[PDB]
Amino acid sequence: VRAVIGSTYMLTQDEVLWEKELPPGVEELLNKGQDPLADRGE
Amino acid sequence: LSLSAGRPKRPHARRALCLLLGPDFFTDVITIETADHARLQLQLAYNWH
Ligand SMILES: NC(=O)c1ccc[n+]([C@@H]2O[C@H](COP(=O)([O-])OP(=O)(O)OC[C@H]3O[C@@H](n4cnc5c(N)ncnc54)[C@H](O)[C@@H]3O)[C@@H](O)[C@H]2O)c1
Repeated sequence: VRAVIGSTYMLTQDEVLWEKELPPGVEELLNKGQDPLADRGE
Repeated sequence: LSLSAGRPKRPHARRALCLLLGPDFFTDVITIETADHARLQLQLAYNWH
């Protein structure tokens, strides 16, 4: 598994999509808290 | 910018987007106490730029 970033990509032969799961509570930090200089109050 | 506002100047009371850097003023209410233990409150005004 790797990360392909940048230009548009078609998956070749023998390539599939991988799912990156995260430890619990980290997703809550990613979606809710956008700008910690902005909404750092709470 | 998350700024402070209000009459006793609470924090997180005025979110803004641009920074005004002109000769404005803001006013605060300060409760102090003297060497005779006289509790008394003030109203001040702060010319800044
Ligand atoms: N030269 C002057 O005397 C002068 C000039 C302009 C405005 N004023 C006015 O005097 C009033 C004083 O009232 P107050 O301070 O008790 O009310 P307040 O305590 O609610 O005001 C908060 C202060 O934050 C400042 N401020 C708000 N948004 C800002 C931003 N995006 N960038 C930079 N600064 C920002 C304002 O100038 C204001 O003085 C202000 O409301 C202001 O409009 C005075």
